[PDB]
Amino acid sequence: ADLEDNMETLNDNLKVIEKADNAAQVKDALKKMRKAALDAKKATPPKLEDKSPASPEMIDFRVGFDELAWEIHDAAHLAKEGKVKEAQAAAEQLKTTCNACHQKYR
Amino acid sequence: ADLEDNMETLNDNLKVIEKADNAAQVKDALKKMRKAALDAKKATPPKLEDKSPASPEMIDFRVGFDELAWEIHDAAHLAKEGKVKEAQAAAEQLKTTCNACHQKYR
Amino acid sequence: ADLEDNMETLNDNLKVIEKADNAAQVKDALKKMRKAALDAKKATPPKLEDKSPASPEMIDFRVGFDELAWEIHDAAHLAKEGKVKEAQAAAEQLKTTCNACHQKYR
Ligand code: HEC
Ligand code: HEC
Ligand code: HEC
Ligand SMILES: [Ca+2]
Ligand SMILES: [Ca+2]
Ligand SMILES: [Ca+2]
Ligand SMILES: [Ca+2]
Ligand SMILES: [Cl-]
Ligand SMILES: [Cl-]
Ligand SMILES: [Cl-]
Ligand SMILES: [Cl-]
Ligand SMILES: [Mn+2]
Repeated sequence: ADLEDNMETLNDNLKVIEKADNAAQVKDALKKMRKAALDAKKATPPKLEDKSPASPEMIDFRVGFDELAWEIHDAAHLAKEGKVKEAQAAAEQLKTTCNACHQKYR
Repeated sequence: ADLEDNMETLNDNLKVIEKADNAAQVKDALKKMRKAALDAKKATPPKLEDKSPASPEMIDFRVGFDELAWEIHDAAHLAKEGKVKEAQAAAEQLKTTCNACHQKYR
Repeated sequence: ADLEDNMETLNDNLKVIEKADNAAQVKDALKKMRKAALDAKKATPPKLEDKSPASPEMIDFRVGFDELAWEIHDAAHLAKEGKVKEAQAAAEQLKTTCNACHQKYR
């Protein structure tokens, strides 16, 4: 899907994790985030439309989602062993990676 | 940033507000809107390129962003109080200011 | 193409028209606008996903692209007969149809 759609998937499930009840809600929301972050790697963001497709900015953009997907996965590990509160805290820390990419390319 | 990017920022965050679930998002989206409104005030829109830079039309254009910035601020205050629906109602009334300027200078 | 992609096409080519220097560039810009308008007619905009597929709002949306396509046609005519200044002038009144649909459905 489109880049804005994948971002809405990231944003909406991050809030689900904030409010979540049990590990299953967290784990399901985190798996949807990981799919969206990988799908986002296929996109060219408007601010980099004019750059060459393998420019250092475009590489920085794409690897930002590898970084995000791995941090998502670390939080999902906490949830799958049942450390729901720690999973939620790890998910809140994802905002730093979100915000780092945004201040460059959003 | 260019007028066009500022307008994308305004439209994109308005849509984020319309779908938002908590006050924190609405607040952060409104703050990005206020930045882009003030930055857009520096631009000369294509329709007014051949008029004096201090023409009544250019003053009207620039004051429209003061108005938009203050209206955004009113909605931000509702979001800061946690009143999600009220801040969403106020953000939706922003369209009247968006529309009014477009009718003249789009 | 999805709705937003066709909108970017409409917007980019209207800007090309505003600053064109030959009737062949205009002619080319208008027909990519026509294709994007007709392709956009196939979409359901997010704010009307809640209405029936042939609701009065969905009809109003689709027929808006017919009115767009016919105004684009009038512009392409003026351009094909060398009036160029009148073509750009016709492309400028396109904007009222852009604005009208956005005010209801964006
Ligand atoms: C780069 C590596 C990014 C990472 C990591 C995240 N986001 Fe993002 N985001 C990015 C861009 C380039 C854009 C602009 C897209 C456009 O076409 O305008 C965005 C946008 C958003 C949005 C707005 C979506 C919309 O409908 O307009 C949201 C709500 C958003 N981003 C949230 C978000 C979250 C919660 C992230 C981490 C969990 C995250 N993003 C990561 C670039 C990047
Ligand atoms: C004048 C005082 C304006 C106000 C208030 C708002 N907008 Fe605007 N907009 C204005 C102009 C002169 C233009 C054309 C220049 C341009 O950027 O193309 C626009 C255009 C837009 C667009 C498309 C622009 C693009 O991407 O190139 C959008 C999506 C848009 N405007 C949205 C928008 C919203 C949601 C507003 C209120 C929150 C708003 N604009 C206010 C002038 C003015
Ligand atoms: C209805 C009949 C429309 C007409 C005619 C035009 N547009 Fe449009 N546009 C429409 C909708 C419902 C939407 C929202 C789509 C969404 O998924 O949110 C849009 C959006 C745009 C945008 C994108 C703004 C953004 O996402 O940042 C642009 C730049 C835009 N529209 C421009 C545009 C122009 C230049 C038009 C006339 C030539 C025009 N639109 C007509 C619906 C309709
Ligand atoms: Ca979108
Ligand atoms: Ca965008
Ligand atoms: Ca958008
Ligand atoms: Ca798209
Ligand atoms: Cl001044
Ligand atoms: Cl001033
Ligand atoms: Cl504010
Ligand atoms: Cl809008
Ligand atoms: Mn105040």
